[PDB]
Amino acid sequence: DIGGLNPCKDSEVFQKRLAKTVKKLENRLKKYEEGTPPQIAIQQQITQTKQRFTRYADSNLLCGNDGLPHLITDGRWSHGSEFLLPSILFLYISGWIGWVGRKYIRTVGQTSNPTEKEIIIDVPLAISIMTSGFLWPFAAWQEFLSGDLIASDETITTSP
Amino acid sequence: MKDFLKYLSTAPVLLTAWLTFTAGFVIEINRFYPDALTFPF
Amino acid sequence: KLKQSDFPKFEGSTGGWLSAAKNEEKYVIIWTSKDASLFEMPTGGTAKMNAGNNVAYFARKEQCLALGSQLRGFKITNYKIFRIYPPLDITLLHPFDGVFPEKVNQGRSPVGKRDASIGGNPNPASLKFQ
Amino acid sequence: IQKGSTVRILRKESYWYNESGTVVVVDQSKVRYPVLVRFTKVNYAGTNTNNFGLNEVEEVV
Amino acid sequence: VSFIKPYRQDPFVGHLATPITTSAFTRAYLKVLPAYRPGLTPLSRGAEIGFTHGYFLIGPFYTYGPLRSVEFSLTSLAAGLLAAITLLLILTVGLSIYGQVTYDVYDNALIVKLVRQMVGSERTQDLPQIKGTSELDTVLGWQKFSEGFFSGGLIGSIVAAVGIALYSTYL
Amino acid sequence: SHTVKIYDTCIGCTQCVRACPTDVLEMVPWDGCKAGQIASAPRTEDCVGCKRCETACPTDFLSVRVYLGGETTRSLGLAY
Amino acid sequence: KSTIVDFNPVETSFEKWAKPGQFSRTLAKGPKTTTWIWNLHADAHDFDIQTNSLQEVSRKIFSAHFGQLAVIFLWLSGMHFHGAYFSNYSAWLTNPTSTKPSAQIVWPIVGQEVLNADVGGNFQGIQITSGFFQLWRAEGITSEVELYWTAVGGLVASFLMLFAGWFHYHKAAPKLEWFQNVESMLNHHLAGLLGLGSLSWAGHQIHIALPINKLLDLGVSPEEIPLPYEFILNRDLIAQLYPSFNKGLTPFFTLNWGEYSDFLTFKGGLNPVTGGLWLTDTAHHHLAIAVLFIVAGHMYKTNWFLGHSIKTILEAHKGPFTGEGHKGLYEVLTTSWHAQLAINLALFGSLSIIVAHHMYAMPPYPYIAIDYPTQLSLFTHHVWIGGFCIVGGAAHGAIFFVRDYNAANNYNNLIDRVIRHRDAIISHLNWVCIFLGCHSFGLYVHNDTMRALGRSQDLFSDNAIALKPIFAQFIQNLHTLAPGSTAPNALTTVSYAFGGDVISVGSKIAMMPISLGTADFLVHHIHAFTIHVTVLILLKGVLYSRNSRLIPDKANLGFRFPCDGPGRGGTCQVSAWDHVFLGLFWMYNSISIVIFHFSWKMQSDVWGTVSPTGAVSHITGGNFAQSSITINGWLRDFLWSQAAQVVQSYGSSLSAYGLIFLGAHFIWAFSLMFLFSGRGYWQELIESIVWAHNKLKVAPSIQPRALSITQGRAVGVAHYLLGGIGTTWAFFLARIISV
Ligand code: CLA
Ligand code: CLA
Ligand code: CLA
Ligand code: CLA
Ligand SMILES: CC1=C(C/C=C(\C)CCC[C@H](C)CCC[C@H](C)CCCC(C)C)C(=O)c2ccccc2C1=O
Ligand code: SF4
Ligand code: SF4
Ligand code: SF4
Repeated sequence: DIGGLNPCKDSEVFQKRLAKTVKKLENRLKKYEEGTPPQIAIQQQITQTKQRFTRYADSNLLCGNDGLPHLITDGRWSHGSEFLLPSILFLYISGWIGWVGRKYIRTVGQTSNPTEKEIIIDVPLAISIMTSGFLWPFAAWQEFLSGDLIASDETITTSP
Repeated sequence: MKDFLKYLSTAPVLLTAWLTFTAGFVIEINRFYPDALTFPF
Repeated sequence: KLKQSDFPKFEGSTGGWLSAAKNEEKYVIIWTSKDASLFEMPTGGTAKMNAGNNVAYFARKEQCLALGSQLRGFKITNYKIFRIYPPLDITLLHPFDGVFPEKVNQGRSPVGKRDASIGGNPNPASLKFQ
Repeated sequence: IQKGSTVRILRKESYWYNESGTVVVVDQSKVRYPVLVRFTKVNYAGTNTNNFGLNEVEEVV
Repeated sequence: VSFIKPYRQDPFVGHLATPITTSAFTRAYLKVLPAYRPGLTPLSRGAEIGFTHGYFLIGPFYTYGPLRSVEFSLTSLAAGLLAAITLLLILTVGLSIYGQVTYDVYDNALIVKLVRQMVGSERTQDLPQIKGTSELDTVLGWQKFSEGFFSGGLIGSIVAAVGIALYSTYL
Repeated sequence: SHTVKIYDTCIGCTQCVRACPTDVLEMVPWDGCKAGQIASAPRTEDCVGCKRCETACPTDFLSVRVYLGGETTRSLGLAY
Repeated sequence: KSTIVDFNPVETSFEKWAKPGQFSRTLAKGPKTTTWIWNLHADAHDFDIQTNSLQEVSRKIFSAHFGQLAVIFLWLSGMHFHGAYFSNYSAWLTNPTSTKPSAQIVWPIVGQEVLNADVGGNFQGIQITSGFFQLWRAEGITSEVELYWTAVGGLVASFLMLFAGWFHYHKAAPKLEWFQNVESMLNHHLAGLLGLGSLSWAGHQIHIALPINKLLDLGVSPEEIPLPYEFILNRDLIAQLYPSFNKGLTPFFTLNWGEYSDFLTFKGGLNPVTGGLWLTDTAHHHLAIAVLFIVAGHMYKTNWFLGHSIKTILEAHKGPFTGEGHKGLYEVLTTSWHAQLAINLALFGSLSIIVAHHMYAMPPYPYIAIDYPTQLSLFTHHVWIGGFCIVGGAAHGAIFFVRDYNAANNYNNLIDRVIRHRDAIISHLNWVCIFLGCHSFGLYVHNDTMRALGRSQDLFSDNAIALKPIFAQFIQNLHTLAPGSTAPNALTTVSYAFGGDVISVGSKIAMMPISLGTADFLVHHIHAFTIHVTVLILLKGVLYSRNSRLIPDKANLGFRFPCDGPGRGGTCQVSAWDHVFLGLFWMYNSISIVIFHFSWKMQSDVWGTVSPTGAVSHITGGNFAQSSITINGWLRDFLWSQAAQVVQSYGSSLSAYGLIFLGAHFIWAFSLMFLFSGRGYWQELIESIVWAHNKLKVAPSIQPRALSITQGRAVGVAHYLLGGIGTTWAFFLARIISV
């Protein structure tokens, strides 16, 4: 399909990889005894390996000639769960972190001892700001509009 | 317990607690839903 | 024991002057002490002052000045440093006008003074090929 | 400008250039740099105050 | 008693009078060496130094060279002799250039007195200054020293080769 | 020998002079500051370039500046 | 109002916990730049600059020692708890020669359960190379319940040491005179601590370890072995194994000590069953050590008209060559903690290295000689600890010289006379270092270039120009002849390394004569050269810590400073700290070469298997003798060859070793950013980053500053050491566990 890849559900090398891993795990399982915790752990390993391979097969995942899932990150929504949705999730979380950090910096920057409140965090104010970051996309595009997001010329510059 | 709570509010203790909590929920997500290569949806 | 009676009671160290302070220049520091205090040489180890005139020779001006700075801790202030060329060419160096450089004395003219801050320095591109 | 006034540093070779400081005292004598300004941010040497000329400081409204 | 004292009663020299720097054994041993033995012209000092140095220099080249032989070989001896002679030539070249760039004097122990008496108001470093009063510290003295080193090195290397051959053959 | 320049931002606090290890700087009368004194560099032939002078300078970007230049047995700190 | 302690000196309060940097006069005002944060940790334990009183520094040091001992006890309790709960110690007891010791199981997350290896005994976990199983077996511990109780005791002891530290800082802090009783302290540490510890351990060995281990070697399973207390209440369970307890303590009090030859032997060699030292020999050794140390503890005058005064001993040791001699050394070592730390750390690291040598040389634990990973790990770890401690001793000697050295109090004594001729010492040490390096390494390079040029007969090899270590071979011959000639009451040599028979346990070689040839000559001279260069750097740091021809007042700049300036042609790293930094680098080099020599020589010429007919086959096959004489040989037949197991560990239970190999490479390369660069570039880059932050109104109030020059060097050296040591750690562990 895309880039010459093929779905992993029809990739023979993918099933060969699964079979080889299961065979190695079973051979390891053979050298232990009865329902002893080592055998239980190896059986859990086998079950998890089978579940992971089955989930990857039924996941709209494209496999190359090596039988490994390749990620299609050109931007198409068909393979949108590989990069685009995790990209949105990370952008949300990281914007949350950056927004709460910036808000805390600007909030304790207007107190008597701004530097003290950076090594000794005001946990009440920190908790107040941190749970308010869920609106960071909206807060950012409400502070940029008011001109409160960017400094203009009070920023320092070197000699040249 | 007025200065002890202030000690717990210091940068190292707070960072250690936050990173321990963060690693904790990451590890537990990866335990309950392991081997997640793509978005579940 | 020693060449001169005013030398500090030092046992000699392999950190003193070398062939340079026999053909280029040597520095001598003189001072008078009330007590035979035990002090640390700028070159080696511990020496003993004389209860009176003290004279020490060094290879660098910095060594003599370090010794003098140590002397200030002994409430010794009259120390004076001279430069001796290969022959007996003595030149008083440190108390140049009899007053230490940290105290303002009349009769000193400013040397190396620019009537502007750092930002007034000329651009290097205008100082090419001169 | 006077004591307690807020000024912007116009000296380019300054750790507080384009920044705002608080005037501690403006000397009335014939010194070259009478304006003494105190800043909240220490410079690279650790100091937080410096003497500036009358044309190197601009009062903030 | 104390066996370490300031050198020549000067506590400011970078030196000490230890039982090795200023011992009678050290005095006599260094005064019998060619470099400091009294009554020797610079040519004689160079000749003796070259003889000794070539004599002990042929050894390592012949024994451990690229053409060794557990038995006696004329080729091994010739190789060691040639290597020693060429090394002496390199050392003589170094001596010659060092003397060329170091001194500008033809008769020492006088010029110092002349400029300490009749004044030295010139470009200095030739009239005034002048480090060392030995005859080895002149342009002429060092040239003869290098010549003696070179000739004595050749002669001593040849003598040592002959001795090595005799020892390996008749013993 | 190195080059040492003094600039009129000098406040005459003497910290440069009392930090020089080779007695290069000295305090001279002046009328451009409250202290009535300014640093001078009349013995730059002894300047070693250690820059202790400008480590003790409290003015914003320094009032004593050391420009390293040609080397000498005095400026190289050679005891030999 | 006791005469030794002060009661309630410091109030137990949490107020100062909320004020970081309260100890320092400079840091107490609060942070203004990020340099304050780093200065906070760099001055935490520098008690000299926190108080101006030696008494307060001593009390802080005493409580810090208590905290450290509590930490050590907690670590030991954790080890015993892991042995009790997460180990296969019981299975390893019944099959020491076929079960690999494991005492750490790994949780099944993110696929990391592959690290649980097939260590044997129906167990999965990480193979343990600390030798705790062998130590516990030598202690007579035959059950995991005993390990649990030892862990509980360790926890109780750790709490006790914590309480002791709190008590002796806040409730009853000793006075300076108590700390300065060096005669009493030496008497107690020599008699009580050392001698009585040896005596108590000899008692434990004789009554618990001797019978239990004898029964274990006889084949008795641990379940039917009597509980250890039964060997004390019943004089018949121990009198069957050692038929000399039937006479009781009467032979001891009647001076008929020959009767106790049953369990106090002098045999030498190794136990043929376990491959370790005879535990009867060990018990006799500890008894003799106890008596010797107890006797040695009655030397210094403490409170009666009896014993020696260390001041009078030192002051009487003058000489013609040494002026006043040791006069003033007693005042130096009783008023400066840094001098004591220097001596103790140097001798402590040297002792650690000696311990490392004697460990593999004479394996003291049952079934530890045939556990090659344990032997390799123990040697390498102890040598690393020794090198670090020696560098620390040099560092604290330099610190004493900078800070606590008084010129007036040391007029014409040994310290003064050493400083007075430091030039001669350093110049001759420089010449020796150049001579040794030229020779050792250039002989290596000559071998390499002769081999590369196809001239095999021109090498410094055994089949070529040969450099036989005749002096060491003479000593080896003297030791193998000692039993019956110079040690007439010995039955076997102290170690089979000096010569004798091949000792094998379960077809695996325990010890064997270590032949010394031209390959050992070169590597030994490499060791000497590296040690000499490290000594050169550290001694130059100590001697030139106060002054020099460059900076005549270097003592006024302190122990830790980056430079004096770009003048004098450049005065970088003139400190004494910058010498402990370079010396750390050279110690890493020396110890790395030492452990490489040990690993290759053991694998190639000691360790291996013995055929039933007596044929010895080694791990590598004797390639050390002919291929360790060239640098290409070290690169190929050792590094490249034995790195195969590390690089091929992916997918196996040793994959963690490959991951740590790669990560240690990454950290070592990361160090070079700090080691090669300078502060100005990073400060000017932080300037633009701060511009961006200010543009987005997110510039922190604590101004971010690049790490100071000294801290940049410290970070660089710490990362370099961590990366190199971790790379060697992963390489050694993977290689010696795979094969
Ligand atoms: C939490 C606040 C915060 C915010 C909003 C930003 C924002 C920014 N940083 Mg930044 N930074 C921060 C903290 C922050 N930084 C810290 C703590 C450090 C020290 C490690 C840096 C080091 C740093 C460098 C070296 C660079 C930036 C750069 C940038 C810009 C591009 C984004 C980027 O590369 O991220 C960079 C982010 C990191 C390197 C990791 C930050 C470390 C953690 C995640 C942040 C700290 C969280 C904090 C403890 C939360 C506490 C708040 C709570 C008490 C309420 C952007 C202006 C770049 C730039 O100038 O581009 C224009 C750049 O080169 N930053
Ligand atoms: C026979 C008596 C005796 C014994 C056994 C010890 C033992 C010890 N002393 Mg000690 N000491 C003694 C007498 C004694 N001392 C006297 C008389 C003085 C006064 C001059 C000192 C002054 C002194 C100082 C100043 C320091 C020590 C330190 C140490 C420890 C060294 C660390 C070590 O080797 O770890 C081995 C560890 C163990 C074997 C663990 C078990 C040891 C336990 C704690 C028994 C300790 C015995 C104790 C003195 C009994 C007092 C109990 C109390 C209720 C009165 C060690 C525990 C150093 C230390 O670490 O500080 C804590 C230290 O800095 N001692
Ligand atoms: C008995 C051992 C001992 C003791 C008591 C001390 C005590 C002291 N040393 Mg010292 N030192 C030691 C051993 C010791 N050292 C050794 C072995 C070395 C050689 C490396 C040194 C080298 C040394 C130097 C070069 C200096 C000191 C200094 C000091 C003083 C201040 C220490 C401080 O505040 O650090 C506080 C503690 C820290 C900053 C901890 C830093 C963290 C380390 C560097 C990294 C450890 C990594 C660890 C192994 C984990 C890595 C694993 C990774 C995967 C994460 C203090 C008196 C300093 C001083 O000014 O003395 C007056 C100083 O300049 N020491
Ligand atoms: C492979 C890299 C390397 C090498 C070769 C050296 C070599 C040396 N270091 Mg070292 N060093 C290194 C890395 C290295 N270092 C690193 C990374 C650091 C950073 C921490 C240091 C830090 C350091 C310090 C701090 C010190 C040294 C010292 C020394 C010298 C010890 C004396 C000696 O053996 O001289 C003999 C020279 C050699 C063994 C080099 C090879 C010479 C060959 C084998 C023989 C001669 C070849 C011949 C002349 C070639 C002629 C032909 C040619 C003209 C074409 C020596 C020059 C010490 C010193 O100054 O010397 C006493 C010292 O104090 N080093
Ligand atoms: C990068 C660099 C800096 C800048 C480095 C800085 C500012 C350090 C920043 C450290 C951050 C802020 C905290 C550490 C973050 C790590 C992720 C934590 C360590 C990892 C743990 C597992 C220990 C210097 O200041 C410097 C100075 C002198 C020589 C070389 C250099 C140099 O190379
Ligand atoms: S460099 Fe700076 S400090 Fe050193 S002498 Fe010249 S001026 Fe004085
Ligand atoms: S340093 Fe700057 S301020 Fe301090 S004295 Fe010299 S000139 Fe005046
Ligand atoms: S900065 Fe680096 S280079 Fe410049 S002086 Fe200090 S150390 Fe020497």
